[PDB]
Amino acid sequence: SDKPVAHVVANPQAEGQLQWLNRRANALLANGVELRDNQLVVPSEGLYLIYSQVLFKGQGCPSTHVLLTHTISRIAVSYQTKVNLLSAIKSPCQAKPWYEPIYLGGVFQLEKGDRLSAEINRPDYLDFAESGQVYFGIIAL
Amino acid sequence: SDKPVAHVVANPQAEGQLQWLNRRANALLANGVELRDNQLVVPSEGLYLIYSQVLFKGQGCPVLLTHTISRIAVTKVNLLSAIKSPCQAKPWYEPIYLGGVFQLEKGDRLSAEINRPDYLDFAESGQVYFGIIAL
Amino acid sequence: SDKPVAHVVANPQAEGQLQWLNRLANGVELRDNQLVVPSEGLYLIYSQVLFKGQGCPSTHVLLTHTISRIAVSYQTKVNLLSAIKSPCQAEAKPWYEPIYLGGVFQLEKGDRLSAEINRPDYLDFAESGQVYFGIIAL
Ligand SMILES: c1ccc(Cn2cnc3ccccc32)cc1
Ligand SMILES: c1ccc(Cn2cnc3ccccc32)cc1
Repeated sequence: SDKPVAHVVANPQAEGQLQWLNRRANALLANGVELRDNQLVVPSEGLYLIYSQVLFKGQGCPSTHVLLTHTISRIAVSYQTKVNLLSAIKSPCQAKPWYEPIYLGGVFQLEKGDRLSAEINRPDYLDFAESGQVYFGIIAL
Repeated sequence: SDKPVAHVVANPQAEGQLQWLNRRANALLANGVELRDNQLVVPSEGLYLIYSQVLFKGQGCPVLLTHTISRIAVTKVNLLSAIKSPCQAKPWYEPIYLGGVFQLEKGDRLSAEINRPDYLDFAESGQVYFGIIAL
Repeated sequence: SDKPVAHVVANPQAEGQLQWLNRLANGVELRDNQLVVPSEGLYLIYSQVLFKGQGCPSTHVLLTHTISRIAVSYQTKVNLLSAIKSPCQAEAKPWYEPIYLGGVFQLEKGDRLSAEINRPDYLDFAESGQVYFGIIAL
């Protein structure tokens, strides 16, 4: 004990970005995890549960189809290795509103100093109507 | 173990509601967590892993499905929320998952809610639950 | 002696099965494709499975994932956690559908937990950090 954990939420006031915040109520950084250049920094080696959710919302279907992506990536200290951990793609269009959440999660072996990022392609479709709809977090097992 | 924990399941005999049940097998409340007015009451300050799952089931497409966990510290403030559009007479199944690590205080009341209990699927045990685990 | 724990992963060479591979701490033994509880207590049970299909054959494509308890006292299979998914809602596009399961349960010495799927033909042994099963004693 005690286990490194983090749960960061998107800043709804940050236009055209997916900006992670830990300095708002119901968001945290604990036992060594850090938020640096919009990335979570792993404090110690071990098995981590990495999780993320983004809610996309559009107002109808415009010309052809829109692609929505959400990716979690890991940049390591050794060899500055840039690996891609979890990724998902969605085509919401096939004027009434649509809602498309993207979930990303898994158990990974991480090392001290690994920097994890949770990114999207279209921040214009990001939904911040209410709180708790878009978050990113890691839990040490 | 001294760690406060809870794993509550939906009552399949509750009409048009998502009613959490604790003492109805494989479900529990431990080390101070109490189930009051369909809310889990946090017994002590600390880091908690909050989790939830709801399974929605419809028969064809005639619709928005939502599932929210909210905190009321000692008006609800959403911790975790998700929205799903299952319709874009074959049946559809749509699970909604909610979870994360939160800093909670003694007396905080957590609720796990849905907008349409008519689409809720509890035909099988283990298909709709809500719990908290102290870290 | 400290805290029984386990994290198993699907065997990528076992085609047509969800076979859990070992390498399991402080007594949590994977005995018959099942995790065997070594002592009484509160356990956090977790699981994930990734499904992948090549297109849509019909809307009758049902995907399930279930964690079951076979209690050492009664000896009957009961669902602890379960979830169902309908991935199918021309040049067929591949689809990916993960299923997540987890919770805190009171388990007894000898209890056997299994993590099963209905269609192993749709299982995607490619992501790895995505098809797993584990328990952590609290
Ligand atoms: C406890 C309750 C539920 C869960 C659900 N869960 C299982 N693997 C996951 C990966 C990412 C996010 C959630 C995940 C885990 C632990
Ligand atoms: C992916 C899958 C599930 C989720 C939401 N989620 C449900 N149980 C969880 C337990 C721990 C963390 C996240 C969890 C988010 C992203």
